[PDB]
Amino acid sequence: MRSVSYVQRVALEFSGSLFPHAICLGDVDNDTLNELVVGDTSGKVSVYKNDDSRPWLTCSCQGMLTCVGVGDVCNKGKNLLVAVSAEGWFHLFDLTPEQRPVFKQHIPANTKVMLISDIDGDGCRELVVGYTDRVVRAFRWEELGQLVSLKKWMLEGQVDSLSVTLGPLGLPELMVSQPGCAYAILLCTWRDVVLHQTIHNKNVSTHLIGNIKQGHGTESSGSGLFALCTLDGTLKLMEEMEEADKLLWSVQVDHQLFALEKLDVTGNGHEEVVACAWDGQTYIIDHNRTVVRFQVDENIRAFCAGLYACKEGRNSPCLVYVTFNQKIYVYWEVQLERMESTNLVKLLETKPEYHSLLQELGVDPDDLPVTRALLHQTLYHPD
Amino acid sequence: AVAAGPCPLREDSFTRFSSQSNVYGLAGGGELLAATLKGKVLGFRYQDLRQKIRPVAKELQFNYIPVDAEIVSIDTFNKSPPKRGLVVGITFIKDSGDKGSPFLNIYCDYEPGSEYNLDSIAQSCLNLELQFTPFQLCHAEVQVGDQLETVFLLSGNDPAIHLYKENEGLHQFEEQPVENLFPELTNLTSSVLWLDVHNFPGTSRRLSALGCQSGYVRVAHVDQRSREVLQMWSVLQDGPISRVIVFSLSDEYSVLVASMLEPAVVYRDLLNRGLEDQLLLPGSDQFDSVLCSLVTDVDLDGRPEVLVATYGQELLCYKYRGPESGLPEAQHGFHLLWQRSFSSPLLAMAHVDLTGDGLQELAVVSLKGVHILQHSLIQASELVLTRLRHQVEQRRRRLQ
Amino acid sequence: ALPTSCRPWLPALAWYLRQNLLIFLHSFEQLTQISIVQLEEKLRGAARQALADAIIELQLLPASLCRQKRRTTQLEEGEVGTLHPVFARVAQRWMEFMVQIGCASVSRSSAHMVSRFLLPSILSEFTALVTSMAGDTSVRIFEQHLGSEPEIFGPSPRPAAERHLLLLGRNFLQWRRPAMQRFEPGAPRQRLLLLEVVDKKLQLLTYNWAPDLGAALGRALVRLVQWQNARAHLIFCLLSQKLGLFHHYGQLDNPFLLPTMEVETLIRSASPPLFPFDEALRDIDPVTYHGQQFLEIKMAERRELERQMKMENLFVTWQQRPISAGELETLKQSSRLVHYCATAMLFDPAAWWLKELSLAFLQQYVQYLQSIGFVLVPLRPPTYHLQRALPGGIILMELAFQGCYFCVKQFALECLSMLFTEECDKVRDLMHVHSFSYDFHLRLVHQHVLGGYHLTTFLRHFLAHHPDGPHFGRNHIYQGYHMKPLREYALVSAWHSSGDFDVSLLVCHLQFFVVLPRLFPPLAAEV
Repeated sequence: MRSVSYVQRVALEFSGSLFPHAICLGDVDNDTLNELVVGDTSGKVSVYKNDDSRPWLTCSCQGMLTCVGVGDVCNKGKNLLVAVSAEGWFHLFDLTPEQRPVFKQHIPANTKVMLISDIDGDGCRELVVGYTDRVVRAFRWEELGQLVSLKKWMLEGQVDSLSVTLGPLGLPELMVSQPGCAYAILLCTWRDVVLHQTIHNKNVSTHLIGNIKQGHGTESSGSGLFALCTLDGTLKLMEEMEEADKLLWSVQVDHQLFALEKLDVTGNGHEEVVACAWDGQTYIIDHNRTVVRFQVDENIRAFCAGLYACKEGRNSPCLVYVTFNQKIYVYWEVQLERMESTNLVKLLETKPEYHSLLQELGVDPDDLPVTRALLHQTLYHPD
Repeated sequence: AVAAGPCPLREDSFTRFSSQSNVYGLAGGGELLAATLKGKVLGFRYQDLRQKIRPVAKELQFNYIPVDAEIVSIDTFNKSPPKRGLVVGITFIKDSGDKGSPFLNIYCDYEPGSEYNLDSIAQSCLNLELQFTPFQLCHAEVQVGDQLETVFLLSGNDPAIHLYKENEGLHQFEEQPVENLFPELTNLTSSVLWLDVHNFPGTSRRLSALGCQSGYVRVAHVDQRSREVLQMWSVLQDGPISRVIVFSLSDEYSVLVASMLEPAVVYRDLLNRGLEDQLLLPGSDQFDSVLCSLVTDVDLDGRPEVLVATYGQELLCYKYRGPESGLPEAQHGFHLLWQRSFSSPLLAMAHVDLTGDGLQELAVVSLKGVHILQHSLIQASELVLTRLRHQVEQRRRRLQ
Repeated sequence: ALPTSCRPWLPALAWYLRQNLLIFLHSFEQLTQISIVQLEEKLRGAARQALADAIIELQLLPASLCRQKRRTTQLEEGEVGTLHPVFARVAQRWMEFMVQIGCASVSRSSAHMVSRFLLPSILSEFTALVTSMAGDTSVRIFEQHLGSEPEIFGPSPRPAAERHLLLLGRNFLQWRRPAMQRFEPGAPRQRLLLLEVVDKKLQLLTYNWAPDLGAALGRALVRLVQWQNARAHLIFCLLSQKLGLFHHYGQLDNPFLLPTMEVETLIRSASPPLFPFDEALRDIDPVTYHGQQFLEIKMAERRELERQMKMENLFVTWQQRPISAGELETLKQSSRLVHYCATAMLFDPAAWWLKELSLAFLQQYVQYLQSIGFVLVPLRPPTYHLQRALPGGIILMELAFQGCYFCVKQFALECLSMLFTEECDKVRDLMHVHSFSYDFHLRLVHQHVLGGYHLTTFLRHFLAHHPDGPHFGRNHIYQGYHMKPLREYALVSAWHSSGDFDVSLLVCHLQFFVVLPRLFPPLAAEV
């Protein structure tokens, strides 16, 4: 409903092409401080740390990275860097105290996306990949170690993103975007692919995110909310609940949305949905349909929102844009005191002791001019 | 050169402009007016919705400006309390020929009940040719007979100031000689970039200051009823005078001079020492040129501070460490309180209760648009609380 | 009549006369108290000037400007100490007094400096100028100590202050010795440079300089201040329009103040050189700091406009039907990757000679792409690229080989928004790389049937890799004495059944295989 103009930002030089899925942020050196991982098609992955313009480090794969990620895929309690190319290769990196990987294994080609999570509930983290031809494949790590294939699913509509959220039974799920503002639920890496629809062109590209926080300290185990975005410019937030989904809110914009992330800018535990368009019009919506629009006056190749360690060694919420002039912009003061717009008269009304503190003063807070005169006297004429 | 704390200002809204504005673009109204160079005028305000507020920026169309005319300056004021009315003045240039024709339009709806209606005022123009390039439309209030009269003042390309007084009988604004009412405003060499006329409340004296493109700054203590120059002082600085403001640090008057190539300075003890006690604000020339400036209370302490807006996108605030907390070796000084940053060069500001709470918002017009800044609501909410509880406790202790 | 004060100056005045006499005649006041009617007046002025010149030389300026040797140099060189009382008040007003009395050993000048930024930006230039015409002088800036009343000169803080200065230069090296100098011992023939500065008012007092060279120095100073004032067009149309005042202080409102004013040279090195400016910063020392950003602003748009026309000329050229490699790189950088597809190259054993098959595979797909309306992009004269220009934008394709896979990438560049996306996505549905690979493999399999590859192993590999079979292909394969051998041994044959579908049978040890893009009952009937 209101716009802002964030100011402080870090510009990082970055030359090369990339897919909207080859950028992420996470801890690779295992120090509770997030770095930025960017994977380009020329055969190089760059990790950015702190706020230096140059990359912190480079990783040399063999060809055409298509997805990158970080997580505990080897189930050793540590964090590792995973990179998948186009011909179905798979590279592992241990960046904890050039840069050839530590593990190589071939998988089916035509890779498009990535996800690392415990999908079943066995306590071991599995890897899920989506392909250009409506095929999804699950894997697991097994000590020898090696990647062992698992259930594999066929779909009809194009797959764009995979996510894991809590199901109605309190168990992890696996959801995949399906064109036409639809999505498919996969079933267990022990009829086979359930489909749901949420009217526009049936070939409209669609992206999905899931596992949205709802409180503080619930990050250990909790989900239930997921968001959908379409290229024609519609966004939706829904809740799994029990039988079918509940539509929490829907918004129609007039831009070409191509990304979907979650952040925490207010800092009150809840996570806000962050969307970006091709022309740079960023939307930030809380769970109460309080939109805040930012507009970087550029054209966007890729978008990424999350925690990042920029200055003074401390993780802060950040927005990340990739531009056509070989520049990555990191906006990091993006914390907001609030989402809506308000004033002192309304904010001071919420607190309860105000009406006692002013009734003891004889002034009945029924006349706004008297209240504002008293407040101006209190603030600007203390004596 | 180090901030003594955090900036308590949080951005509320931001309305983007298609084209840029100028330092005379900003004007009063609790509404705000911002005119673009290409004839675009926007009226900023806020609206209430239950337990929330919403910024509103609506476009206004003014009558007699052709589609090729370029707006140069705008000002506004209200008629003196004996009468009623809102007066707006726009000076533009009709680009007919290599050098355009300057024009002055004065909008004032004389019809009763619509003096303050800006929609009706938008088409009530009184076009007037100029024969000079206007620079700044200012307004002043003088004492004639026994009643106050608010008049216009306009710098011109000719090094002179032109007074435009209303004619009571025939309801029209006509030029009149300046030396009749403002004897200190004659015999100038450069064009007055900024002019300030400070009154002394309950006193027929006044303090006039002006700075021109040459750097020449002139201050005159002038009596009104006798229309004589009680005293006059002048200095010759380096750069064009972006701003001069007359303010009291607590007699005991002082001036603030904000140039474009020098740190902003404050001359103290005007009526007793003239222009010799020069306290310069430390490290205020490190952020390009000081375009705007403002003198108001930003810390809610009852004592003023100096706000300086620069072209390097900076919003410095300076605080006065007076001898009331005496440190004679350092007492009575200005130190950098805090500092903010922006995305575009800042061209103007106001200090106005846009929202309607009693707290003063700081509207900042920059190259790309208008930012509205509020005080940190959490910070202010508890400060009012503690001050109110202190007052209640001290009144219970006293009144018993 | 001569004063008795100069009793021992008899030789000295004999060297300042035969010196100041030879100007017209060819070959305070107390101490200096054929047209014959004016000849005496002419001859008296020469002696008076001689006495004055000797006074300065022998009684005013032999003084010092300001472990024992260390203080005997910093005092001599004026680096450490304080300026002598001579160069405080008497020297200036006496050298200037050498004007009313006719004397060709003293010059003068002036300047304006419409503002006083440029004093630092004039002093360095004057130092370089003096050193160029004469490296003998050494510039020392003896500013008056703030608040001090008189001679206090300690070798712009507090603005609106009429800063004093006594920029001085002297032949320090040629002490114990008083074509460069105009005069010589006819006596302390030493020269001196004094440049008094009073607020915004310059004043030169070059003394004993060469006449032509000294006048040149004064004129160069005049021109230098002229050029510095001309470098008030920051004041004119950078500072003024920084407030948004483009119409108020225009250009030309000085020899360097002409309608043809080279802005670039005067927002550069502060000197006289030996898009409209009036809206430059519209809707986008302090001289080289204020115009320097203007230069960057004016270059960042020239480069952008250089790129913008390159973006459009190719669009219009290709929309009707050997672009440089850098042009291709820029085109790819300005465009977004949208889709891609890759497929296996099974004939290579390693992915279980071959290059020629890959090139053959490369060509037959190129011909397919052209048949749906794609134009080959020729490589410029110092990996295949195809284009299809549309009103919505440009769609580009790339073909290349990495390892053992064939990859196709589809770029897009916008220029009714969905009128390009739908065009972009529709091409993706027509790539048909899988079906093309299917058909190419089956066709190449029929190039040994008709005449050391283990065809049985390759057939098993192909059957395992694509058990289903793409729906857009046309060829078909089925598993289960007019024969022909195959070096194990395999039997092959070929009958051209047209129930039209060329078919063949291959059998090896008894396993047999039958070998039979578009936008089977014959596969099984052949028994």
